[PDB]
Amino acid sequence: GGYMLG
Repeated sequence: GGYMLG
């Protein structure tokens, strides 16, 4: 899986 920082 993964993730994003904005």
